[PDB]
Amino acid sequence: GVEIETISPGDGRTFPKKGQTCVVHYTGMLQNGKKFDSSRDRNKPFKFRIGKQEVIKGFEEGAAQMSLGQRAKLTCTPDVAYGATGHPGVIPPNATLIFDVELLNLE
Amino acid sequence: LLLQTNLINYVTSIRPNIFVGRAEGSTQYGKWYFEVMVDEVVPFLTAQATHLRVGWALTEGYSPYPGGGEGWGGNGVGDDLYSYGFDGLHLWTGHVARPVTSPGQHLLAPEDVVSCCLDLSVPSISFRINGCPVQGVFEAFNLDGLFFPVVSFSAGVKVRFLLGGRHGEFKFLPPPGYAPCHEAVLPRERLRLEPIKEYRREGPRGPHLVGPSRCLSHTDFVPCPVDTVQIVLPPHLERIREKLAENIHELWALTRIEQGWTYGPVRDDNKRLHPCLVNFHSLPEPERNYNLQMSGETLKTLLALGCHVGMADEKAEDNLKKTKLPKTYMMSNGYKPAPLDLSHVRLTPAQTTLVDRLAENGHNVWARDRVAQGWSYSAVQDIPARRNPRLVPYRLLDEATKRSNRDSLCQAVRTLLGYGYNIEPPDQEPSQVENQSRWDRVRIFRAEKSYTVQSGRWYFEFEAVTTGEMRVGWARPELRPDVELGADELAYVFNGHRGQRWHLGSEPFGRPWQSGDVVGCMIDLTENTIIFTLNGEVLMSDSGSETAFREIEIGDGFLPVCSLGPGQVGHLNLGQDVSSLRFFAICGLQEGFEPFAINMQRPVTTWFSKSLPQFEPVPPEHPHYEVARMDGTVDTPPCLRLAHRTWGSQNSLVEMLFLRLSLPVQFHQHFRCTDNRDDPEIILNTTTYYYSVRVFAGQEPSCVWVGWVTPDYHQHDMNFDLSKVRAVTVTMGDEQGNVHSSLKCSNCYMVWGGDFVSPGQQGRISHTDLVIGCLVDLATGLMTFTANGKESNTFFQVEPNTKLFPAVFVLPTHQNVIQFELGKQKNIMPLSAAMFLSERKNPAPQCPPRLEVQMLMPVSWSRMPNHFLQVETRRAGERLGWAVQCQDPLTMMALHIPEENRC
Amino acid sequence: RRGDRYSVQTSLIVATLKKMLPIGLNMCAPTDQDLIMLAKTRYALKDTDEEVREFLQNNLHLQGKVEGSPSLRWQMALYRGLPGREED
Repeated sequence: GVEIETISPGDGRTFPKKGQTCVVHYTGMLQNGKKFDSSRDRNKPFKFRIGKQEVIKGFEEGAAQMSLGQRAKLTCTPDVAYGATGHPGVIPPNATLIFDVELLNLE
Repeated sequence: LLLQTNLINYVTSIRPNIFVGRAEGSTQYGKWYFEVMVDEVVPFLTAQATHLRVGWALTEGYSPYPGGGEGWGGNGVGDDLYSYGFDGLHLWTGHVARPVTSPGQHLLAPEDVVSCCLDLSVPSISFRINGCPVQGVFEAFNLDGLFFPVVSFSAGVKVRFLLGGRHGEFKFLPPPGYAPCHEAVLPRERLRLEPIKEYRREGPRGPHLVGPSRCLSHTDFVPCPVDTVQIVLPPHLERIREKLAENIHELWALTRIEQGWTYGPVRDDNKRLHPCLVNFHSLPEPERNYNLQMSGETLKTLLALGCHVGMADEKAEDNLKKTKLPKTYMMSNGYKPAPLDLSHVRLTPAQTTLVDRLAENGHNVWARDRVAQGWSYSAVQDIPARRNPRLVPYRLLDEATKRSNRDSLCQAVRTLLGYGYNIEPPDQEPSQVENQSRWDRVRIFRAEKSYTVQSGRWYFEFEAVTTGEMRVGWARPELRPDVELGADELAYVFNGHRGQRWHLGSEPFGRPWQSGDVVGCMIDLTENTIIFTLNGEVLMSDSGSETAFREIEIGDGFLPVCSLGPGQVGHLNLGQDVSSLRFFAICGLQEGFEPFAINMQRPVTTWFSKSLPQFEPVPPEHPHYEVARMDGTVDTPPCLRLAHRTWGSQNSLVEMLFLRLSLPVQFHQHFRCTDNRDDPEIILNTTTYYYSVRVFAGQEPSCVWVGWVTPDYHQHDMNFDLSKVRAVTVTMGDEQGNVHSSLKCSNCYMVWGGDFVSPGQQGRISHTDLVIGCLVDLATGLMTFTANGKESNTFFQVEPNTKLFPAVFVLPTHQNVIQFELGKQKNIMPLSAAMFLSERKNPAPQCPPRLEVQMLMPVSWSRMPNHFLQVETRRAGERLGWAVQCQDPLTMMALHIPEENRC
Repeated sequence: RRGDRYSVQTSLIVATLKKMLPIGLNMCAPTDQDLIMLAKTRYALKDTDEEVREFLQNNLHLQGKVEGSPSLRWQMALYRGLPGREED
């Protein structure tokens, strides 16, 4: 339920499966181009464990689709995002999300 | 509602001085091809993604000033409609990215090749990545101005310009018919890599404030001579029709006799033994009488220029003789000078200027004829391709060819002068090449208002590197950015281009400088004196007074100000390091004076008058213009009526006026698929909003333009019409033609009111007010218009997420000009709900105090950053092309205004 | 015009001193300006040349301080920046 688009080719042969932590430098943005989130401002890679649904499912599925070391662009609809409820005070309800995902490494 | 902040990198653009364009009778070719190589690109040197775009841009509005700007800062190629770019995955124009398919599409990586093609014969910009075509072609973009290669880049990139020929190899066969951009280089100059128009450059002693740059124009490549047809040939000219031809029948032949190009009886001209000094009777008859009527043609040029002849002294025929010199001796029918001989004769400067423009009108007719036979310019000569290195107008020609043309006709006018016939100069008419853009002439520089001084003896130096137009002195902090220095009371400035001091008029003072001179400005607020010094010498007024000004009130303060005219470079030395000053010890040090910034750790921040129009609200005390806001009546909606205060009075300000509302409207993000009482559910489910403007009686609709503008519309035109509206269409298809996506972009969506009037014989001043309304559909991006309650054929369609400002452009012709009516129509919601989310369910029109009419002043103040990017531009090699290097990162905090979409 | 016949402002004797002033004040160190300013006051008190000289003898220590006046710091750095200025 998401759309991906590669930006810069990386491995193209390895896929992130269960058992290894997924490490990204992502940059989420609003539908109108209003940047709200990133990791390079924090200057630290974001590590999250694939499998227990701790992150949003659109991001999870997009990261599962795209390979290792390959800079990507994602697009999460409100149906796969926070949607009607919305993130409190950050993301308005029923907002389209755009992600400048960079899966830099696994583990 | 609240301003947003972010950390944004610094983006700069580097261009080669290769300018191309098309016009009627153009001397340039319509197809050009150039490439860019990528050596090293750092993806994320900082938090923000590295910027890198390549493509073309336009010389008449693309000024990417460093720092904040339209959109989200870091403006480069594609951020507006004056440039066309390709980042590696999208086509960039009007600050909108549109994805494009490529065989292995990715953002521009190290060791990649981009093939950029421009066609000027028909609007089309094709792009290829590593030779693989990209299915994107720009269409329907204006040809006015000049086009040039340009690269927009943030820090951390190393790119190479490949221009072909001696300036590159392209590593790929260029498409046929596309001449490499290295062949457009002019002979008077040499190819180099320079940034876009700047206000500062590094200097060996210190940074130089760089005045506006003179820019070449497409109109300067069309040769426009004076027509030499409708001239009846006079008797005194047919009387001298012969000698002035006989003297130019072999004048070009005289130089080379008794050399390797020495004539022979068997052959004739153009056979590497050309001269044939005998006579033109031996020479062929058509070119013979052609040479006669070319002598007549030069005399006809003299007539059209304003030259007339009169005979006074002894006839030169008597006191002239032919000299059989030992040189130029020939065996073919005796020896003689190849032209007709002449004795000692001289020429005055009037004749020098006249023969200069006479050669100009010869060159421009020759170039016009060649163009009419299809030829064009190329720095390398190609005869089968019909291109020449000398097909440029005379003003752009090289000095060698200028002299070579002028020599022959100088001999001709000399021979005319020998016979005593006067060469009469015509009348003198002063003309200016460019007049409309009076503001892109001087770039005022002043310090921050925080450093304003109220006392003490302050001194600073401004080095006048050139001898052009520069003004330096002191001024109050409220200096208007679009008013000349000294024209008002808000400046005490000195101009040493003509020995002039400016304060509320003109009065002689001192002497003009020369190149390299340093002007040290003295000031004593305690003693109420202002003095100027030049190269350690105190400037003198036209009396015993040695002070520029006296009896000055302290007021709100004064500030060190300097300005620079076109083509000017000047160093400002506020004296942060006292040793930097050269003449301070000579003058000022022993007088107790101090440098302006003597004890300041950081260099004083300077502000320059930015030459970029920005919509800002009208001052309430505007002498000429006024906006009337009246409360909405039960029968009429609230309106914003514009009234000209001083119309019909003496010395009124009349000029083209640009107006817009202060708030925009945004379309829906996704477009939908595929008596007199409103319908309650239609009025709640409608997505089209209406406003109108009531063009009052006495205002001519032929000079009224009504419509919409996007916030990036930054064009100021005194003679505005719908032809100059910026537009471009991105056209996309699959890998084999089949164009399936054609989206149009424009900064102005506006309809001329002159097409909405009754085409009567007379009575153009309508007694009934013309009420033109504009309607926008957000759910589809559809723009429609109503003339007098009936729809017109004009309509527009745009992409979602676009913001359009209600704009009415008009040249006033009455005391009552226009009136923004915030009305409504049946089952159509007024703009009061479109502007404000809180009023989205309110059908009643309302005019809240935030919404107010803005007008476009071309010049506004701006800040230059305390640091600038460091770019290394050099010629890496003939095959390597020109290499651009920039690695040091610089980031700035940008405050983004949301509703105006600018930071 | 105003003072063609005679005028104080165009007097050459004072004018030559006006031109010659930078060289005269060039010798003196601006740290001694406290002595200079007090000198006019004691001149106005009708004190002759010898007794103001012994006033300077009694007040040799009354020079200024470069550290407390940052305006003097760059002035004195340029003052010893002059090659003709010896510390003795």
